[PDB]
Amino acid sequence: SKILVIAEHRRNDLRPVSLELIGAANGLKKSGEDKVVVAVIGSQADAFVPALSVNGVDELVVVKGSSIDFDPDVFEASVSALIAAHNPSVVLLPHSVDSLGYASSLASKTGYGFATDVYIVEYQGDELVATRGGYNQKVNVEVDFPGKSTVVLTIRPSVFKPLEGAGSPVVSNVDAPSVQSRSQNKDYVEVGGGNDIDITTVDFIMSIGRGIGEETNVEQFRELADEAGATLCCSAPIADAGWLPKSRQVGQSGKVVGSCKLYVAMGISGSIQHMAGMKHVPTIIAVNTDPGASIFTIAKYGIVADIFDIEEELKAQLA
Amino acid sequence: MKILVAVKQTAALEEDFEIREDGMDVDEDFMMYDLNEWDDFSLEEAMKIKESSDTDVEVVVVSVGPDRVDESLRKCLAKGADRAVRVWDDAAEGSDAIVVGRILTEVIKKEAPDMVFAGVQSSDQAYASTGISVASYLNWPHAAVVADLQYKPGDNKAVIRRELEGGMLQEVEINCPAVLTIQLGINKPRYASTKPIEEVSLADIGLSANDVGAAQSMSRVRRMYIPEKGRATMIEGTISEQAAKIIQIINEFK
Ligand SMILES: Cc1cc2nc3c(=O)[nH]c(=O)nc-3n(C[C@H](O)[C@H](O)[C@H](O)COP(=O)(O)OP(=O)(O)OC[C@H]3O[C@@H](n4cnc5c(N)ncnc54)[C@H](O)[C@@H]3O)c2cc1C
Ligand SMILES: Nc1ncnc2c1ncn2[C@@H]1O[C@H](COP(=O)(O)O)[C@@H](O)[C@H]1O
Repeated sequence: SKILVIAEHRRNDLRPVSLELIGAANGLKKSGEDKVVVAVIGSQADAFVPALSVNGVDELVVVKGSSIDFDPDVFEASVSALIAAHNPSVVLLPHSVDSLGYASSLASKTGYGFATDVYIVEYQGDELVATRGGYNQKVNVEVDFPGKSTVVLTIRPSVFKPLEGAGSPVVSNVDAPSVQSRSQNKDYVEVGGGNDIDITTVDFIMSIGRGIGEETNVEQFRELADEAGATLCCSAPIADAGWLPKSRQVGQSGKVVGSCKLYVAMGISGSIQHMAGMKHVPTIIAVNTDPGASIFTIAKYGIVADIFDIEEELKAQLA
Repeated sequence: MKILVAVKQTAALEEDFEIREDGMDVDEDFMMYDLNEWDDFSLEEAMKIKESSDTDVEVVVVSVGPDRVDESLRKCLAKGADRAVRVWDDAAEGSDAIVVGRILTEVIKKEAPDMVFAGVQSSDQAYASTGISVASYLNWPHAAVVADLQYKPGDNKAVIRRELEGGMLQEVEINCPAVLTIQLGINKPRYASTKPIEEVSLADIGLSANDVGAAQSMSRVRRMYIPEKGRATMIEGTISEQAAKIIQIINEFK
């Protein structure tokens, strides 16, 4: 059998989730003889051949379509034709913003199995069994795909481990199907606002979320961060609201705090997208009045207490 | 001019919730229901279009779900949606994102809107699939994770910004009519927490039990279970003792 992996690139760079998918594909296959086929799609995608000629890639297909970077019409048409060509048992896409634009469309047209944001996947005998979350990550939901000879999964980033080393795939070039896209990509744009601190470089963060309530409550945490010698960061709602600059936002659509050794998450529930920015932090302290908050599932230390009471007492003790 | 906004009433769980005896879902007694957060932003975006326009813009909200959903639809009407539609029959129980996409499309075919808005994802299941599935059955242009929309009623193109990973956006010019999935933060919904709801059956939209429900979904639930998850080291006692431990941790770090 063949497992098909759709790589991802943007602005001339391969997104490393691509290599996680290769790891997943290799881990998933039932037999030595099964092959992993990777595809990379774009009008300039030959550039990625070296970076995808890696351990665990049996075939590497460069798909030349009409756009440089992701386009949903181009991608759906291209991946449909790859599925036709390779008859894969399993197709792995990253659960990324790009995949969101087409994965479920791809799956609506045909009789393919489909599940998204999957974080456990295995064969039980010949039966593919995927696990994803339910109810804001409070349960696991385990699914299978009865009768489906092709199953398309989107895979949660930062769960499956990449393989190490180079590889020697059979490299091929195909043109994408010739259908005109119903959209055209224009400028990339940097999220706006100030940039006085690069939060990917800082070692000690105090981070505020929706639990702070009103914008008038931001100042006391700014003070606390200053008194403590921490950098003030936030979850998406705080930055969406304009209360702190987007350069201070932690998580998938914000920044990954790669240098952070100590992260104090105050009034943050721990959504999967927030965690993407900070789950690697060696010492996470969570301060949150909801003991059911997802954040406690990755914190080293938990305090189920009011953030304002804690902040004022911390400020006093620090003084 | 008409914008159709697909909305979901999501379920959040109370503490100490239990899995059903059949092991397929959580016991409904532990569920609290509300409008999906992403739908607040999508509905607000439609309303912003309505208000910016001299031309009439009909804003129609549509939901596939059982009678509990009428509460959420009523609240949408109270915020200025012009019409609200609930599609249901018990046979639709267990319908996944793709099947819901199909059901929605049957309503949309009849409403023939100029734009369709969906949320990026649901807070409960977070499939991030339903809206783009609609776009497939409609065969319409589409884009997911829209953080900005420049659109005037009647235009045959719109410019959107997709919110990408790592602090960048991408502008995309898209043919209209289109299906857009709308991201948190696109706007600031103004009503942050007698005309009836139109009730539609499967028969009303040409569907039957064999078109919907768990049997027609693209994956089968084997079980739902409370997994073992990581456990924090909880610091009990007084605010002073809790703060003192945080400071011991800061000093240990430095
Ligand atoms: C594609 C996409 C990209 C995303 N990117 C990001 C991203 O980069 N960053 C990000 O943060 N999110 C991101 N999200 C948004 C995410 O889904 C959540 O909306 C967000 O992370 C929730 O932020 P929050 O934890 O601050 O708010 P909530 O989930 O509302 O949590 C607030 C918390 O405060 C607690 N609380 C309330 N009052 C108090 C009190 N007095 N004392 C102590 N605790 C209190 C509550 O118990 C709760 O747990 C993204 C989502 C999508 C779909
Ligand atoms: N049952 C439903 N009725 C109407 N719209 C829905 C329904 N389920 C999902 N949606 C739409 O899809 C979004 C959620 O995405 P998803 O995670 O794919 O369910 C919601 O914000 C709605 O726009």
